Amino acid sequence: NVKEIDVWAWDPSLKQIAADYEKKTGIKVNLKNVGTNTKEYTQLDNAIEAGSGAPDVAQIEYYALPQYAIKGNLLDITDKTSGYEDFYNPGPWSSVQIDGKVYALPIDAGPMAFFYNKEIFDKAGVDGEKIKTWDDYYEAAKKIHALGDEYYITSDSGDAGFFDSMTWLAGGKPFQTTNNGKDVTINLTGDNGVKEFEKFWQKLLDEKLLDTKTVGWSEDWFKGMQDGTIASLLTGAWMPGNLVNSAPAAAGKWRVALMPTPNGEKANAENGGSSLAVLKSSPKAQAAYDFIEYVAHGDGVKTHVETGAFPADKASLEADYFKNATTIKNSDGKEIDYFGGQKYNEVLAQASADVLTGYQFLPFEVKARGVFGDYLGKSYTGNQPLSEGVAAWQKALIDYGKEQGFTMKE
Ligand SMILES: OC[C@H]1O[C@@H](OC[C@H]2O[C@@H](O)[C@H](O)[C@@H](O)[C@H]2O)[C@H](O)[C@@H](O)[C@H]1O
Repeated sequence: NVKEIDVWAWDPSLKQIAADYEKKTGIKVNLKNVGTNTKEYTQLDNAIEAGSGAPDVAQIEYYALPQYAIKGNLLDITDKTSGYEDFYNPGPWSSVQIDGKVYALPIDAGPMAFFYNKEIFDKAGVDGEKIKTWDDYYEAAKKIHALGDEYYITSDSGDAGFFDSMTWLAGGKPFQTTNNGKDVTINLTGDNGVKEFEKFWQKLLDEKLLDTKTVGWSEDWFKGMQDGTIASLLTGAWMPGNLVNSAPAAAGKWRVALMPTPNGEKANAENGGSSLAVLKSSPKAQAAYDFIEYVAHGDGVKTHVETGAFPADKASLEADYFKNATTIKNSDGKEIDYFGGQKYNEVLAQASADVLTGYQFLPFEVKARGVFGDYLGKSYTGNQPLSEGVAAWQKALIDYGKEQGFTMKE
């Protein structure tokens, strides 16, 4: 009797894929973007608490899945997924499993890449294809800002996910969980990758080379990408779909290169990457699962790549529509040549191959990333050393873990 489901998600391809699902099945998909990352999670937490108003399906990033799964908020879908290890790439598949059970299906992955506005870089005297090391990026940042006081190599108003990703990139692993999830060590204040990232970003902050006012996912963020005042992004491989749909005016001016690394070594991290989960509260579990399967495993997979997301599955990596992609279909189906003809998935596939293994999320990343700004904000809007904020963040996370029943060590 189910003729409609409710979905919360911000991935820009989901509107098209949901419309395609409606055409195929006759099931109405009531899709809402209720906020990006932590803004969505606040709303999901509120609906979970209230016992009412949750969607049947939500977009939940890999880093957030442990907290939701451990608390019993996601439906165990293990019995639907027999052959899925063979379908999905290993990182995404590992990330949807908590304590032996599958709680979501991967929909995209976020190996990082350096997206840059070639027009702005060239005008500033920077070769965006020659940014191999973090020092190269620092030197580029000075040249970009020399264009004028409003021009910055990128923006960072104080984002936890970026901090965590750059720690990973630099070889760090400040979070460890063992013993079926009961024993957690946090050593942000000692981890060498954290230290290396802090030293790098602290210099750019100190020299006022970053836009610390613009908040990610706001309109001014996309305006900056259009007008050149946010000249580049060190971010996940999902960015193309967002550039195409939300920064269309700069189409043709941007390019993709591999992430710069601390010393030019081959290394990468992931930033973001998402799954779709059925909420445990859903009275429409079968229809919710059927929708997720279409998006994440069936014909939605190809649509997702063609509309600018990076795949979570093995076959897409070998598919012609991935490897030989140049133009990206926007939300209206029009082919947009955002990267000026670049075979951008040649770079993104290499970016994925370069990701360092072994990194782990905390079992409470929704909490951890939600409070990052409480401890670190003054490092981005003020003079507080990053290292001081990180120490205060670690103490808060240890205390929270203990209060929630984890055995916490440093
Ligand atoms: O296409 C949208 C993608 O959105 C990503 O989520 C946003 C991203 O924001 C960053 O500022 C942050 O550092 C990072 O941790 C993420 O929260 C999703 O991760 C991605 O899968 C796409 O849906």
